[PDB]
Amino acid sequence: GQKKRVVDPFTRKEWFDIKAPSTFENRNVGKTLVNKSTGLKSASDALKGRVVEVCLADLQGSEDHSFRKIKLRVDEVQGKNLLTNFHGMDFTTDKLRSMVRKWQTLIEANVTVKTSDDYVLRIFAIAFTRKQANQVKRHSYAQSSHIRAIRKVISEILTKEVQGSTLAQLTSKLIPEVINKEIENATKDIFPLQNIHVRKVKLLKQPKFDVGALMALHGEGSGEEKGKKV
Amino acid sequence: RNSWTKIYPPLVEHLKLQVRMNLKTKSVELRTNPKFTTDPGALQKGADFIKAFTLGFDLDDSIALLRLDDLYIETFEVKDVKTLTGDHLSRAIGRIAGKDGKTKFAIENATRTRIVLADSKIHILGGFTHIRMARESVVSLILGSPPGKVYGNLRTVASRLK
Amino acid sequence: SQVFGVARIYASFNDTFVHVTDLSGKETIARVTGGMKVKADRDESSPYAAMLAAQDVAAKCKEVGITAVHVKIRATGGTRTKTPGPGGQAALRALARSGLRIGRIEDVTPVPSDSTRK
RNA sequence: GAGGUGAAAUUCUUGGAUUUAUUGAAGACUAACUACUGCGAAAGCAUUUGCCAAGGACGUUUUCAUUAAUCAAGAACGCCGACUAGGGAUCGGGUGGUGUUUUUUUAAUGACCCACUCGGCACCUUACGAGACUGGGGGGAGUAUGGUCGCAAGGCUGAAACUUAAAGGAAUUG
Repeated sequence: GQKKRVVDPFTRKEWFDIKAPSTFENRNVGKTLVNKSTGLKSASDALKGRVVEVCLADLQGSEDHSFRKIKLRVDEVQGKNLLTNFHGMDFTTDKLRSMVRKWQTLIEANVTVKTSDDYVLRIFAIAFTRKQANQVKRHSYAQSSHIRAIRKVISEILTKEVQGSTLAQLTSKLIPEVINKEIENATKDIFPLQNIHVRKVKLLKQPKFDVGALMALHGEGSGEEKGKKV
Repeated sequence: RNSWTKIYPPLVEHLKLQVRMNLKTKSVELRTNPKFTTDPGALQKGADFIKAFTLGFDLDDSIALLRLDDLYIETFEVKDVKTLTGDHLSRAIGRIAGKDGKTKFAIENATRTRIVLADSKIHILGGFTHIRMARESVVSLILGSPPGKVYGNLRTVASRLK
Repeated sequence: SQVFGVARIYASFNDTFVHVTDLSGKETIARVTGGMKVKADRDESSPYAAMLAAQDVAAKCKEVGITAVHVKIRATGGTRTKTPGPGGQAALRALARSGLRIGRIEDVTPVPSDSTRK
């Protein structure tokens, strides 16, 4: 039949940029389109649900976070800025495919923990059984009771690292990979365990908004702007 | 380590970019130098060059991916068709490799591509329609056919090539 | 100085998709597939079709104001071939050749993680 | 435009398909780790945690005291043997050694290396022994056929009682 004639949809598009929370280094991550702020769907509520997936290397300046992408959820719009909060964390698939080798065991755990806020998080963990230096047998398997005990102490100490953190404290805790060092130190009594990682953090429920808490995560701001000159 | 002395002058004097090997994350990083390197796709071609080499082809085949830029590299798995329990999987890789490599080298020399095959995942590099020809001969053989019949079909596809 | 979109190249067999969206993925800038550039209905996956689709993708991205793209290259995945078609590398090469800067190439095909076969 | 194909097509699609992002629901399934490894009487068994009973090997200066082995019937589930030594690797237990990872006055508890030993799944060898869902014609490769049973040729169709139309076929440098 008859279809449609085009009218260019980039004349009604508005550019915002995304300010990341201050639990990171350099916080301008990029820009985002949205339709122009008309009545009946204003743009500031056409936003506020969008998550962006950025790289932690791009958020932290280094390159040892070249894996480990994270998600930032848009919460509050002010003055052509999208202030975001932490929404999750995930490895790239190539990292854990680069970690998995045969002739070892992968012990993976996960716990659903509610923080010192009322965010509830499903937080994961992977760990691979190392072989010691001077080990001549090619296997280095765990005896599955060592797996249950390792997974037990993984669950206990990382649910101790949450509940004893807020979201900002947990994010600043898992940027420099130090919960992995806690797992390694707490587990070398059982098995050697190379390259423990957290690998995945999911938000499940989020409490309320608390604009004051978000603006204290970012920085202040209030405007009296221009005035019309007639 | 053993092929590094033949890899990088095709990345420095032949092509125009610079290399480093991280022993940090055991990888290869490729920068393009801004002020004298030409060829705005040379970064992508050299990256896919070392990608072919680390994926399993030999270094002359990966140089064949570097020069003559219209050779892509298809990949698939044994597990996608017929689901191949492990005894039948051993039959599959032994059937594709033949005896002393002669069937795989036949599929190589006929349809102009070059293949390599890991334990459950095989890789075919070459030009795209020859890739499709080799892939259909391989998937017929992995579904399980007389190698005389796949030699005859290969003679016909070589007759298309002539 | 760069403005970054993402590339979202989905290169199956029988077709390729070059679909730049913004950094979130909610707003699209010039989805053009492979079968809409030149269609013999079987050359949709071809490197020529992927080069044409990525070239007028990069035309509209330079029109809107995007200078660089983060490349997310996926295959059909699922309970299927799990590796990109002949158009993925061609679309990536044409996106780089046509002015756009490339960053962060990553492979986001859906590995099915215990699938639904039998 | 999307599937899909060697190409196509049925199909979906401007009442927006395919692609992208957020979220929900459903039914399965337990990827890579995954092995000539493990467990189970066999068929079989792979996410976590808990409960319920079970089982095996080992350790034992514990206990009973021949309680035992094989299978027709019946029940549950569904190059050989009576035979010698070895060798490497691996799984479970135990003993000893005495180094490194571990570590400390919260409980006990590892991992690896080595030797020995018991029991397993296999593998590579050795030495020595009579080891005496039922129904069936008779070797392999061929060859001939004055036998028996079959199937099969002719010859332009129309068209035969009719030398018969139209049209078609065949061959055709009228």
